[PDB]
Formats: sequence, structure tokens, C-alpha cells
Amino acid sequence: SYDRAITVFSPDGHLFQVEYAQEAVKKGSTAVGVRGRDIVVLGVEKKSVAKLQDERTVRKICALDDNVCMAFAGLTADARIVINRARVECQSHRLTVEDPVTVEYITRYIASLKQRYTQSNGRRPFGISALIVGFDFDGTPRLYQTDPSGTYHAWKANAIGRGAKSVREFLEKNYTDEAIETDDLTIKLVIKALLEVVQSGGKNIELAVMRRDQSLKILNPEEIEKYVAEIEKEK
Amino acid sequence: MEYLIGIQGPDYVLVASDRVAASNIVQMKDDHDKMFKMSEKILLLCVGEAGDTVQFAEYIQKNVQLYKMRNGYELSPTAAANFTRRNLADCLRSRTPYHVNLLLAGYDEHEGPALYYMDYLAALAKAPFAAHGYGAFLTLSILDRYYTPTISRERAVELLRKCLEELQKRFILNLPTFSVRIIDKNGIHDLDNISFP
Amino acid sequence: FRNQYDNDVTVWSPQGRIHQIEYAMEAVKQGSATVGLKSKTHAVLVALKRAQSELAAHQKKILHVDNHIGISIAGLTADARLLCNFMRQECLDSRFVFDRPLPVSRLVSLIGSKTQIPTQRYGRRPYGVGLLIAGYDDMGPHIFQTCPSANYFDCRAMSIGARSQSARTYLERHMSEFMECNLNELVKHGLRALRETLPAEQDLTTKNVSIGIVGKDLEFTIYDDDDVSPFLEGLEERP
Amino acid sequence: TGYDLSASTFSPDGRVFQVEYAMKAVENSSTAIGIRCKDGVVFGVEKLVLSKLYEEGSNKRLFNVDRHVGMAVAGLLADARSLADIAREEASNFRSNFGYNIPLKHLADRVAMYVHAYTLYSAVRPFGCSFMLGSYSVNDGAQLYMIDPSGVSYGYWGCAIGKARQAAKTEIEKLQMKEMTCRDIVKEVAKIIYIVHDEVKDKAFELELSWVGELTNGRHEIVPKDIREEAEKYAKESLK
Amino acid sequence: TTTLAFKFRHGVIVAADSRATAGAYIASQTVKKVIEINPYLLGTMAGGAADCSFWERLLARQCRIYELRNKERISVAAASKLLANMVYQYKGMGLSMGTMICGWDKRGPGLYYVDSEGNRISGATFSVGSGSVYAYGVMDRGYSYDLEVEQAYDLARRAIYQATYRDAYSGGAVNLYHVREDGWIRVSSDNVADLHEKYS
Amino acid sequence: RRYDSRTTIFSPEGRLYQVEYAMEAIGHAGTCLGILANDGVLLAAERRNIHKLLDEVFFSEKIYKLNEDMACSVAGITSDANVLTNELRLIAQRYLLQYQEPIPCEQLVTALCDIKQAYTQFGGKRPFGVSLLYIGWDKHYGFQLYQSDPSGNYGGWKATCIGNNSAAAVSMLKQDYKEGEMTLKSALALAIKVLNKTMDVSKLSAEKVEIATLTRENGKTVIRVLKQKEVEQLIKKHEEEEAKAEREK
Amino acid sequence: RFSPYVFNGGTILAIAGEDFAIVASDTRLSEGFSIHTRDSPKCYKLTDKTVIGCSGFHGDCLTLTKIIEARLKMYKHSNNKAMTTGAIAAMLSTILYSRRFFPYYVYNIIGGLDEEGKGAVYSFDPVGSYQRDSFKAGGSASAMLQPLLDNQVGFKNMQNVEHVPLSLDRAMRLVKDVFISAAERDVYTGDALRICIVTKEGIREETVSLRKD
Amino acid sequence: RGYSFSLTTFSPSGKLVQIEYALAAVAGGAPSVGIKAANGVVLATEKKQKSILYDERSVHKVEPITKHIGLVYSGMGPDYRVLVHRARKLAQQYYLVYQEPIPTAQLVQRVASVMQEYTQSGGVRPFGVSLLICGWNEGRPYLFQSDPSGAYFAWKATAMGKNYVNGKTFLEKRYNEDLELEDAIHTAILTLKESFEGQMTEDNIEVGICNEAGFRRLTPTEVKDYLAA
Amino acid sequence: MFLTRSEYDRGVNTFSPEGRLFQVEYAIEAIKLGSTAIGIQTSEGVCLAVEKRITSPLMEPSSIEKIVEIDAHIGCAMSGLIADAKTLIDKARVETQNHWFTYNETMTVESVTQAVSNLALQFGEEDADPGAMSRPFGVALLFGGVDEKGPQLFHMDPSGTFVQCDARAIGSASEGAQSSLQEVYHKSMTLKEAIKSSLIILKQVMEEKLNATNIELATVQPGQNFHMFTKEELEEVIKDI
Repeated sequence: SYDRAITVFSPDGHLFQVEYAQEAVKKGSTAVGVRGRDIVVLGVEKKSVAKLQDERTVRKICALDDNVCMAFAGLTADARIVINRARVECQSHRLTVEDPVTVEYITRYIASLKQRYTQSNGRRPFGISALIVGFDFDGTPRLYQTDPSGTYHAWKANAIGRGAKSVREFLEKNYTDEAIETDDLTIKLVIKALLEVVQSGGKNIELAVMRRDQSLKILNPEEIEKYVAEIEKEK
Repeated sequence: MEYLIGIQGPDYVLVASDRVAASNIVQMKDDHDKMFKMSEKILLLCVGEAGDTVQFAEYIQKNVQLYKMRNGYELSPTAAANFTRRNLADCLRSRTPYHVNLLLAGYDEHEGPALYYMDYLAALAKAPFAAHGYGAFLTLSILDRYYTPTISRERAVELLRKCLEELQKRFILNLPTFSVRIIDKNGIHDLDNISFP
Repeated sequence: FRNQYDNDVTVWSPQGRIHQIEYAMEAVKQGSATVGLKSKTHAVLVALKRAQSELAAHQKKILHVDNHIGISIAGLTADARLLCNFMRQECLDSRFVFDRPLPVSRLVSLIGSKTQIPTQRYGRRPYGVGLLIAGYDDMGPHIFQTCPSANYFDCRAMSIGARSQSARTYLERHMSEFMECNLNELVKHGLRALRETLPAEQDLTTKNVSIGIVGKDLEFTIYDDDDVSPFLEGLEERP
Repeated sequence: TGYDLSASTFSPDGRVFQVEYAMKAVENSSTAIGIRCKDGVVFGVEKLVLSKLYEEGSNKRLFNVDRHVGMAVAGLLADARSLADIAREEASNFRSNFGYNIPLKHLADRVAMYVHAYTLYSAVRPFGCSFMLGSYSVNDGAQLYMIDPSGVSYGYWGCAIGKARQAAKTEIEKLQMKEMTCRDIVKEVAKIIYIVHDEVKDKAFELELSWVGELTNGRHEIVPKDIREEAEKYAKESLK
Repeated sequence: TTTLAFKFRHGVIVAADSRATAGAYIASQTVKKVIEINPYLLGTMAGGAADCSFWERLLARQCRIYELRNKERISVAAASKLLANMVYQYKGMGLSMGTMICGWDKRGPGLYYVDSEGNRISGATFSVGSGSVYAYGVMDRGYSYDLEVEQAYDLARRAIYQATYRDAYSGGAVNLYHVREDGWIRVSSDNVADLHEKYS
Repeated sequence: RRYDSRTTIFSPEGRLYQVEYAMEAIGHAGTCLGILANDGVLLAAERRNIHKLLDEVFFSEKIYKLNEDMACSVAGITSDANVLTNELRLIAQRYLLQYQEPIPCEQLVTALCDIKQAYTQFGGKRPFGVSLLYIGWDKHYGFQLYQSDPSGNYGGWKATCIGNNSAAAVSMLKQDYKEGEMTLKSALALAIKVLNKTMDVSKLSAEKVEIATLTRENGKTVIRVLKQKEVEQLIKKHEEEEAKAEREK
Repeated sequence: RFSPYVFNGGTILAIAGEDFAIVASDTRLSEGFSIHTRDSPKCYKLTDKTVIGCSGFHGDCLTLTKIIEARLKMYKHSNNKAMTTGAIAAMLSTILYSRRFFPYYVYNIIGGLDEEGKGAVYSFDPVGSYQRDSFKAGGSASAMLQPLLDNQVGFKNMQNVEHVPLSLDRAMRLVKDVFISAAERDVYTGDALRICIVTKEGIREETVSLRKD
Repeated sequence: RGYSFSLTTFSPSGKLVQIEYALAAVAGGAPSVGIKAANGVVLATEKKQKSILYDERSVHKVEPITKHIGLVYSGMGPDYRVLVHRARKLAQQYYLVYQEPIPTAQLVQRVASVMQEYTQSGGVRPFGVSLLICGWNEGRPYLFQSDPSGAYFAWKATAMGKNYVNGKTFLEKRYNEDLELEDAIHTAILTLKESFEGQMTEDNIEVGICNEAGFRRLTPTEVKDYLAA
Repeated sequence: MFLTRSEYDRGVNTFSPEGRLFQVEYAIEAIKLGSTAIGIQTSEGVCLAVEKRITSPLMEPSSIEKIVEIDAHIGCAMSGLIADAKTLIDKARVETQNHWFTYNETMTVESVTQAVSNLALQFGEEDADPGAMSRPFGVALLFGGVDEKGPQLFHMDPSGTFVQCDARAIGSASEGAQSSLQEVYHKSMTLKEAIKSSLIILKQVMEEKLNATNIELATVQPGQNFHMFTKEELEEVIKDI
């Protein structure tokens, strides 16, 4: 009745197509983000190799710029478009104001794009939610989340995608100032959280870190194996 | 009025530029940097009409870095040269020609060091050594005299010092300080400024 | 059934009636009542304002287009604001170009054209607002009404909005005396006329009344809550 | 049956029913008639007085679309006023380009084509107005034209539009307009309108008349009130 | 005109004259040529007064919009780059501007010079206007990064005074500002006649 | 009721059913295959058109050359395929004009996939009912095989099949394909094997298949279509080998 | 060939006060060496608290007056208040700068009473740079008029002379005298002076004769 | 269901069914036959007229796009003419750009691109016509078909229109690659002779041939001479 | 006896029988989904308060911005769609700065509210511009600022209608919160009393127990600019209650 067009409000004022896009996000692979004191760690599950596929082509985590990166859960093609648009906006902002982009600026831009696609019929919402991580000029860690609706919110730590409810409950339990004390502890926290919802530990998680003034580093599979081994042993 | 010089070598390219930005007669800035790093192993040197230099340099820089972010590997020096040449040539016909004279210096793992030259009309030429500006007329003969394709980098900085002290001896404008840096397989390396007091 | 033929303005009905335009004409009935009446030397607009709550201020029902023209609205405030902007720009254009006040008849003709264009085309809805336009020009005092249908009328007096038939019948039975009235007598007549529309429990107040007067010597002025008290005091009581 | 919803559609039996539905619009209107005689063309309208509050000389259904032509309308008054604006624009453009007053046949053709544009496209409805046009020029002569909502245009020695079209047409038919002169034709137009007016259904009417002819030197104009009163008194007397 | 700006340890000192001329007619001797773009950064105007005023005001509204949107005050570098891009869009159309955007940011003291030609440059010392060349000598001989605040005010006043002495199209009074880390302050407005009384 | 129309409405549970219906279309298409080897990469396809009165005038019905350094094979609607191949060639030549270097394979695939995503998102146009394999050599990553779908989503595959019986093709390739051990000859034999398994015809006609190989010789890529004699020899060798394997038991 | 400007002459003057402002102008319009008309006042009443005086190309003066009146009406409609003198000044600056590249050849003076109740005068170059001034003269005779205003009103270059706040009577005397001198020695300015004085009561217009050429 | 009416809607099972309906419109069109001989290619179609009143010379179902290209259709007559004008224009654009006669393969590609261009937009309908485009280029004959879908195929010989399946079977029985066009025209008229349901005459059929000379429509006297056998 | 045909609610630009235009009415129903916000106008100033409705502890409380600053003189509080709220806030800010640029003065609260209202009106699509949302703006705003007329509180709704209000509540519990406003409010109350009363009402309506984290509070007084109560100031007042 009222779920076929984005423009039409429902009785009780629910816009339902954007809700359906938010539901589409839930289908996607899990992603998790956590703010350490000097690190921001972004972890994403890997669906499966399929044994005849090249892993390099598929990468959920991406770097918008030197100081900002994102991970997504939702439609992969839409994520690719949004990533490219945010990258060109990053370089354009540097061009315009001779300064590097702030994490809140880029998440605002991505949210504005998603909002622009929601408002008008003849265009469907981007079926993605994103986890944007970066370090600002002051050096404070920043974690933001975006959704198809176009609202953005800072999170100390969060998850998106399938099993987001379970892993975020686990993270609400586990997260504390103590865990954020160590960079290795932050990485281990996100690894344990993804382990809460994933078939196998090392094979099916792709993880990355950003340090205070370093570029994004996708942790090697051997490093992830070492960290899960340390996590597994402690239990 | 602004001096650019570039010397290619076996495994390096040496580049230097004057550090003067000037109004009519007053030399507003003594430490202006005319070198823009498009990527880790490529530099763009730009001189020309004011405003156009910084605008074009920044545009090419941001486009190259966008290429880096999108595709995960840096552009080749030759590809960056052809790209900036295309952008400059398209604008030449248009109502907003960037009056800029550029020198692009790069190192490629596959193709080794490269130095590229382009004028405001957007011609492109690879060269062993090249220079821009009125000082180039004085200093090119120094390079044509003492240059060897097998020149070592110590010999290259010596040759560059000879070229610049010739400007100090004879060129009418005052270009007291020059910046120097080398590109190699490691990447762009800053060198001590050749400063003639 | 005949649910069809009602969907859009561009669909004629089997008996030659565009039902969306009529449904738009229903919109004026929703709004609070307004009354306008004129004398040989003056034209008056009076309104009944409504408030969302006790704490909230009463809505603006009379708007000034120019010194020589002002309007009062019944129906959608959005369409009212849009049409008022259009009218104001037209009057400003006339003053800029010809250095004369725009004729009120010509202004309502422009309103009629602008309002008519939605009804015939698919897309924008009919302007679901009814306006009473009152002004003084060289020809004399004038009062017009415009419907959500682009048709407009010239009136000795008129009332639009909810329960306006009572005001219309009062005006009709008292119309003959209006022409020779003073402005005080005329505003009092209009106030009684809108008092007919009110519920029996409700009564005229300083708050819920707004009065708009224009004449040969008087530019359009909206007398607000405090300023309506001179005009209201004369009125006696409910019959 | 979804055939009648839009004008782009055709019925399976080859009928565009939206246009006919728009033709039914004018029948809601009060009657209007125009009669052509040797001297010129006379127009008349039965303008029903909906309320005493409404000013006289308002809701005019007789428009001047140029100095030498006048227009009388039946159907939706909004569409009619818009069509009058279109006709005035066409006449002004004709004067500006070709340097002389527009021929009535050409003006009728252009406004008729503008009307016919709307019957084709789905986005926009047919006009809800049927109107008569009349002019007198010493070269062309007296001319009366009527345009339906379809965009059909024809020349009529006498014509009627609106609710009482058929009765008005028989009354006009028994008139011999060709020999007659305008100052009599105004009286007979008043007679016909008073006849066709239904006192029971329609409370009251104010006869609105106009003409164009040699007596005006070829300018359409509203009747002088003395002549209006004479014609109205004659119509009331003949009515019995 | 003459406008002067230099960076020193305790901030940026901005100075300017107050004379505006049409031809050789001194239309005003009280023009305020230091434009308070914001409470926290300010600019100067040389060249066309209308051009400088309009474009600096537009920069001011852009800065306030940025502050509201991003919850942070714009950097002097970003402001200078915005103005430089805006004027460069109109290059060759006859705008005449030379202006020094001055403020503090997270970096520290900020001094930039931007002109209608298209240059944007940051430096320890700058001067813009017809009397720039005269002001430069006094400022250069007197300048040091480690300078007392009073001494900085003094060299700014003396520089503008000598520039007005030599240059015909600069005169009036010397308006002086100190950009301090909290914000800008207006330290003095001394007339050139009183300054001639003092220095001589 | 119906949340499958207009390609711009997320159905409840958040699925775009028009693109899924388009993905259904490619399954009807003639099977296409691509295998990656150490020395080269090949494309093999089943010429579904086997009408007697058809002429093989063209370079290939399914295989298209997009650039000096890459090619593609297409499964899906032929008209949309023609449009997409034209767009691909224009994209590659635009990159060559701009940078004076050959288009990277992944970049070209990504550009066309961006087009295909765009057609999904905006209302009026239908999604491209096409899926096509890309094969190419680039200096950065060497030989590469890529697959694309109507959704605008692509991936890199060592070996994959699209079209009819693609699941059977992938199941056969999974067991047979040796990672890091293939050569172009062995990959050709594997291609003949999986094509014989998938294709309903008992004997691969050698006019019912088109095989093309991409190899780097003398520093220049060569894209060659195996001629009818070569593929005849290949099917003869496969028949002999399979019969000998049969004869032993 | 076609020149879009001609200097139609005239001069304008404005002098502020503690509680008043005065705006005064010639009433002559002159193209070349000929006098178009001897009664064309350059002062226009924008609001009760504000007067504008314009001198230069008369077509630009006319169009700018119409534009300012229209935008004043628009501001009144939108904001339900009258424009202040400073608001009119800023709006005029923006309007003048709108045509930086095909400018209005007009010298404008805005004189009025500010919100505080004091007199304020705003003076504009042709391209819209504007400054609050205690007094200024505009137009052809700016060079002649403004020095005497600087001496008498500003007490400039006067030693051992007390500073008195200007009064309405002294101001009007000074305005009449300076315009008489400009009538003597400027060809463009003469044949009448319209003095428009703005006070809390409102605009009051007085005309005094100046010598016909 | 809704898939039936829309043109930009894939049906379940992934069918653009409006295009299939356009192909059904083609199938109702009159028979047309194309046979590619070694030295030429013959295009033939029936031009059956409702009455003697029709003037056969007025309109032709076989039209030349260029000197060396000509085509014939089965389907909607108006759509045929829209695209024949567009084809002639495309060929002339090619001649302006390259100063060479357009190849037949290139022309069929371009007109098929046009036909595809029409299918995508909802506001338009597909062309309810299919074409047999024949040409002689590089001392070789060519025959092509272009469908409403925007797809094109290369046929040694084929038939469109009514009874196209039976005509194609008759052709594959009768077709030999070694045929000269003198025989191929006979085979083509026989292929049509299968499906007339009337006594064919010189007027009732229209036939044209291409060769090294170029495309031509052989006259009524010529087709009478060939029909005499 | 139930008649639920509606069949006219879908699609703006359709006048239903009785001419009610139900899409806008549904948008006005939409703000009841939003968090409750509350405004009180007093002689000493105007205060604004809202319940944040934090979903999870991990979400940063500062990021939720349901009270914002249009300018120093005017602030806004919003309830309804955060996204289209951000759009209207941007319009308000740019219009204030445009007014400063053009007239060198500060807009009145009524003028700013009219400026945003004009944008809200554009759902009708009378303009031909593509970049205007077809749906009405599903948000209600409370504009509070000190102007030439003193403290003023204006209410704005999805229709684009706007009115001054001495005290108003928007959001879910606006019904009932408005009754509490009507009983408590008297024109003479100082801003301290207004703050306390508004926080009492917010405590009543809010499901969770009131805490410094879950509310946002602000005030603009004639001398001061727009000010947000910090964690400590919020702690002091919520302790005082």
C-alpha cells in the first residue's frame, strides 16, 4: 500500500522503502569497529574463498584517503560507487581548502549523498551502511557509522551487517577503558567479537588498523593467525 | 623569471628550483617551494604566470593521488606526464589557458629514472637534462658541456652547483637560494639547499 | 463506484465535471471564516483567526500585498503564501515598470491565469486556497474573491471559509446600507457578519479578530489584536 | 472500461470519450447565442445571478479578444479566460508580424488548433470551454465562428452554446437573420434568451449583450444601456 | 595604500593606513583598511576597495557557515585558499586585490598574502599597497621573531609613517591590530601628524 | 504483493528482484568458459547458434577483443552485449588517450561494472541482462581473468564458467584445476573436458565451440582464436585420452 | 561608438548631526554644455529615517532609486519592519557591486538617522565601497565642497579653536553657503538647492535659490 | 502479469516479453526470403496487394540503402521506412567520414544499434519489423538479419514472415553453397512458392539481387521471365 | 461498520474528498515518532530541551544533535527525521548569513522561520527545479531566539506553517506534554522556573529515568548567545529537581 514509493509517507508517517534498504544492509557480511586510545581497528568477515577465486579483488575495507578509511556492509556495487565518490570528494576538499579531510566531514558527505538518493523517487537508496574510521588533526580517534537513511552517528565501537545485534551485545559487555589500553588488546577485542559470529576464525576475517600518523595496514593472514592463537590460548 | 633544472642519471633524477616568489620588484618570499610531489616517486616542478602554477600543480597532484587511492598502485611517470600534458593542452584552446612551464621528474621500477619537459603550449619531451626560465639559456650549455649519461650523483650535484653559480655570476635577477632533491628507487630525497650567500 | 475520474485533474468525468477541482474547492470550507465588504470610500477585510492551543498565537489571516491591495486567506496557508509572493512581485514589477499602482482587477486576472494552469495539466495540484482581495484604485474600492478553481468574482461583499453562509445572508440582508457607511459602521457590520459564523459559545475577542482597511486616503493596514478594540467596542452582543 | 480515462486512448469502436465528456461540460453552462446579420454580429449571454452579493458587470462571459473581434464563452470560465488570453496573444502576434488586423477565420483556426493540441496528449486534458467569435470588417464582412472543445471550427449564420442550445437554435432558425439589421437583432436576441431561460430552475438572469458591425465602425463593444433596456423591455413584453 | 603585517613570537601585528584616493583626490582619510573578517581572523585591503570589501565579506560568511557546520573555526590556510580560488575564478576580468589574511589556528600564528593575480604565500613579513616598497625597508631592518610587543607596535607604526611620508597615495592615520591567541585586538589608531610630532 | 518491478524498489527483506530476474536470463545463455594458466589465459564458449544456414563471417560470435591486451566473452542478451562491448572499447581507448598506457584490466572491468550498477539504480532503464568474462594481461598483476554480472559486481577467478550448466562446469573445474600447475595446453584440454560434460551434444562438433587464447609473445600480447583444425585436434586428443582411460577399466 | 554613459552633472552633500542628518543637492541636469532642466532634485526619500542622494549618470540614478524602493518594499514584506540606514547602505553596496564589470556611473550618499537616534551618513564610490562619515560631498563639486566642510565641521588645521557639536541652524547655514560657492565656481551645479533634513519627526524639505547660469 | 506490459521489466525467468511480442509481430508479416549465392545474393518477398486498385510502382518492399547494399523486411511497414531512412543516413555519414562505401557488416551493426536504442526507453515501443540486409563488399557476398531485439545474425540463407520455419526447412533441403545466383533466384521463388496461398505473378512478388555490379530491383519483365519456368 | 477505502492518501498533489491532502497530514503524524522536544518562552529568555533517546551505550552521546545553533541569536530544536532536519538547518544557517552579508544585520526569529518554511513549502513542486524533495519534510522545528522584540519561540511543522508560541512541545508525547505546559506556564515565570518545569515534563513523558546523558538543554538569553548546558550544568539542574 504505502511501501512501493520512497516519497509517500505511510499512515503514522513511516517511510518504508528506506527501512527495506536498512534491512538489505542486514543481509551483508559483518563488520566491526572499535576505537582504541591510539588505534582505530576495523574488522570485516570474509564470506568464502570458493577455491577458484582471487581474494585481492574482493576487499570490504578501503582507504578513502591517507587519514580516513571505511568498511561497508550491504550492496557491494553501491559500496564501490560511494567509496569512489567519497574519494574524489576527499581530494576535492584538499584542493579547495588546502587541508586534509576530517572524519566527520567525509561521513557527512557520504550521508548527504545517501540522503540525496532517498529523497527523490526514480532513484533507490544506496543499500549500504558504512563504518568510517580516521584520526583527526588533534589526533583523537574517530569512529562514525552511516546507514541508507542518511543519519550518521559517532560510536565508541559498533558493528554492522548480519549478526550485528549479537556482536554489539558482546561488545557492550566486553568493551571498557581497560581493553582499549593496548593496541594488541583492541585488535584482539575486535577479533573475539567477530569470532562471536563467524564460521571459522582466521580464514574468515579480514582486519585492518590505522595508527596515529600511519597509512592503513591490512594485517597479514599470519598476523591474524597469531592473534587468534593468542586469543584462543587464553581461554 | 623562475629557474627549473633537472638532471637525469643512471639510477636517479636530480631536480632543483629557485626559492623566490616575487611581486614587481620586491621579492615577497625567499623560501617558496615550486616542487609538488604527485606521488612517492614523482615530482612536478612548475613555473609560469602566477596563480596558474599553483592551481594546475594542485589539480594534477590531487588527480594523481586519487588514482593512487582508487587503484592501489601509483601512476607511472610517463603516464603522469601524458596526463598533465593532456590537461594543459585541452586548456590551451579554451578561454582559461594555464600559462605554466613544467618539468616532471620520476623513477619507475620497470623503466628506471625519467625526466620530462613541457612548455605552456603543452608539448611533451623526454630529455636527459632540461631547464626552464631565462636562466636556462645560461645554464643549459653547462649541462651540455659537462654532462655524461653515466654521471654519478655526487658529480651531478657538483654539476648543478656549477650551473647555479653561473646564474649567480651572470643572470640579472637575484636567485640566492635553490632547493634540491633526488628521486630514486627509494623515493624522493630532500638534499641540502644549495645556497650562495 | 466512480472512484475513477477522481484521481487527477486531467480526467474529465462522464458528466463534464473535474472532480479534483471540486475537491480543492472543498478546501476553503476547512479554514476559519473571513468576511469582506466595501463602501463608496473604503474596502474592509475582517477575519476569524484560529489557534492550535492556548499558548500558541493566532494565525495570520490577512496579508498586505501592496499599499493599495491586501488579501485575506481561507484554505491552505502554503498556497496562500505562494500566491501572495506572486502577487507582491507582480505589483512591485508594475510599480518599477510603469510607476503606477497595479489595477486590482488586472492583478486578480493574473492570479486567475496562474491558478488555472495547474488545473489543466498533470502534475501540480490546484491551489487549494480561497482568497478575498480588497483594494482601492482610481476606479474605486474593490473586493474580489478567488476560488481554488481559477474563476474569480467581483463582489459588493463576500465571506469565505467555514460556516460562511450565515455571514453571507447577514451581509445580503444588510447590504443596502453598506455603500453609504462610515468606515466604523462598515467594520462593525463585517464584524457582526463574521460573528454569525462563530459557534454560539464563542464570541468575538481582541485576539481572534483581525481587520484590514484600505481606502482613498488609507493604505492597506491590518489592525491587530490591540488595535481592533476601538472597532470591536461598538458591537453590542449576540442575538 | 479504462478507455474513457485519457484522451490519448481510443475506444475499441473508434471514439475518444474524454473529448465528449468535455463537450458535456459546456451544457452545464448557461446559454449564450450569437447571431450574424447584414450589418454585423450580435452576441448575447444569459448571465445567471448566483447571489445578490456579486457585483453587476462581473463574471463577464463576453470578452474583447481584439478591437475588431469579440468572444462569447460557455463552459469553464477559467479555461475560457485562458483561451481568451491565448486568442489575444495570437491577434497581437498577427498584427506585429503581418501588419494588419487578424482575419476572423484565421484567428478561429489558430485558437482551434491550440485547443486541438490538448485532445491529443495524455498529460493535459481537453479544454472545458466552447466559445463563439465574431467580427465585422468592411473587406471580410460579418463573420461568426464557434469553436468546440475538440478544436472543430465552423462559420454559423446563427449559433447557440450551453444548456439551452437546441431550443435557442430553433428559435434562431425562425428569424431570417440575413436580411435583418443589428438594432433589431439585439431585440430578437433578448427575446430568444428570455424564452430559453427557465425561471423555475434558474432564479434570475441579467442579460449581457454585445455586438460588432458597421454601426461601431468595426469595433466590438458592450451595448449602450439604453438599448439594453429597450431590448429587455421588448423581450419581457413578447414573453407574455 | 599601505598595509603591513608581520609574524612574531607573541602573534601577528597588522597595520594599515586610512587614505583612499580617486585620481589625486583624497576621497577619505579615515578608511578602515583592516577588515575584521571574524572575531578570530582578520584581513587587509589593498587595491580596489570594493573588490576587497566584497570578497572578504563573502569569505566571512563562508567562514561562519563552516564554523556552524563543522563545529570548529576555519584555519587561516583554508580561508586564504578559499579566497584565492574565488578571486582566481575571476582572473583577467579586472579585479584588483592584495590582502593579507591574518589569524591563529592549531598550527600557530598565521599570515598569508593573496592577490588577484593568483599568488597565495605565507611568510614572516609582508606588506601590500603602493607604499609597500617603502614600508618593507623599515620593517626588514627592525624585524626579529623575538621582539617585544611594544617594540613590534613601534616598528609597525614607524614603517607605515615613513611609507606615508614618501608615498603620495598613502596617508591619513595608522590603524594597528595585534592578533592574539584568544583573538584580535585593536591596539591603536594614531594620526600621522601626531606621529610626526613624536618621531621628529 | 509485488515488489518486483521498476528495479528501484527494495522488497521487504531488502532484495532487488529485477536484477535477480536479469541474472536468471544469463543461465539460459550459451555456456562460456575461462581458465587461467601460468603462461596464458583462454576463453572458450559454446556457439549456441547451431542452425545449419549460418555463416561464420565474424571474428567470433561470443569472443570480442576490447584492447590490444585483453578480450571478453559474453553470455546474455546480445544487444546489451553489443552496447557493453562498444562502451568497453571506448573506455579503454579513452584511458589510452589520457595516460598513453594500456587500460588496466581491473580498471576496465570496474568502469563497465559502474555503468551496470548505474542502470540498476536509476528508474527508467532496465538492468543489463548480461554477464561476461574478461581476460587480459597487465604489467601490474600479469594474466588475469574477471567475471561480471548484471548487478555490477565483479570478481577475479582462476577459472569459471557462465551460462547454462555453469554449476556443473564449476564443479568439474574445482576438482580438475591444479593451482599453479596449469599450462595453456592442459587448460585447453580441461576446457574441452568441461565443455563436453556441460554441452548436451554427445560430441563437441568443433563448429559448436569457439576457443580463444591470450598469451604474451615477444613483449606483446596476442589474442588468437584457435582454428577449426586446432580444435578438431583437441577434441580428437580428448576423445582418445578419455577412451584410453575407459579402455583400462 | 555607442557610449553607455554621460555625465549629467550635479553635486550632492550630506552632513550628519548629534540628533539630525541633512542631505542636500543641486536641481540641475546638464548634458554636455547644455542644461536639460533646472528642476531635477537629486535627493530621494527612501524611508522616514533615510534619504538618498545620487549624482552621475541620470539613467543609473533613476534605475538605482527604483531598485532601492522595490527592495525596500520587499524587505518590509518579508521581515515586517522598515530597513535601517545601515541596512540600506549594505544592500546598496551589494547592488552596486553586482555590476562591477558594467558599472553604475553614480556617486551615492545615504543620509539618515540610525537606530540609536543619532544622525548617520554613508558615502559610496561608484562600485559600492562604503564608509560611515560624519559629512561628505558627492558629485561634480566634491572637490570644492568637501574641504570647507572639513575645515568648519571637522575643525581640521585650526589651532586654539574650540570644538562645538554642530547644530541644525549652523549646519543649514553652512550648506547654503557652500552650495552658493559651488554655484559660483562650478559650471554644472546651480539654479536651486533642495535641503532635505531628517529628524525624529521625519523628512522636511526646504528649497533655496541658487544663481542661474 | 505486469511483465507483459512493461518494456523495461524483466519477467520472472528473465524474459523481455514485449520484444518477444514484437518478434510475433514480425512473424505475422509477409514472407521474405534471402539466399546468398557464391556470386550474388537474392532478396525476395511477396508484395501481395489487397486489390487491383493498388499501384505497385508507388511503394517497394525492397529498398537500396547504398549502391552495393539493399534490404527487405517482414513486419511493420512504417517501422521499415523509419529505419530505411536512418540506414541511408548512416551510410552517408560513413561515406562523409571515411570516403569509402560502408561495409554491410558495419551498416547492420549500426541499424541494430538503433533498434536496440529504441527498446530501452519505456516511452517508445520496439520496431515491429525485422530486416534481411544483403550486400556485396570486398568481392564477397553478404546476408544478414536484424531483429526487433537489436541483435543481428549472418545467414547463408533464411526466411522471415509467415511460415518462416517451413521456408527455412525447404531452404536447407534445397541450399547448396556452390549455387550461382541464376539458380538461387529460382530457389528463392520456390521458397516463396511454398507459402503464397495464391497464384504468384510478376506483380505479386518483389525480388532484388546484389553482385559485383551492386544492388538492383529486377523489373516486372525480368521477374516474369524468371517466373515462366 | 468500517469504511477504510482511503484510496486518496497515496501521492501528494491529490486533494481527497473534503479536500484534506492527506500526505501532509501523515507527515504531521510522522513527528510523533520523534523524540519529545519542549520550548518555553520567557522575558528572561527562551529555553529548549529534548530527550536524546540513546539506543545503545556505545553510541557517543555528543553525536546526537537535536538542539543546534542557527546563529548566536537563534537556536533550533528538532523532532522528526534527522536528515531532512539537517537540510532545513542548513537552509536556516545560509539564510542568516546571507542576511548578514546583504544588510549587515541579524535576522529575526520570525524571518528565519519563514525562510525555512518557504523551503518546506516546495514539496508541492510548483517550482520546476529537480532538486526539491517530492515528499513533505517529515520534521517539526522549534526556533528560539532573542530579537528586536525580545525572546521569541516559533514553531514550524511539515506543512511549512509557522506561529509564535509561548510554550510548545513537539514529538511523541506532545499530546499531554502540552496539557502540562498549559497548566504550569505563566508569562511571568523566569527562565530558571521554565527550565525546571520543562525538565519536569520531560521526566514525566520520558520512558527512561532522566539523566544528564539522555537530555539536551539550551537557552538563549538577551545578553548571552545561544548556550548549551554542559554535563556539569545539566547535573546541577537535574539534581535540583
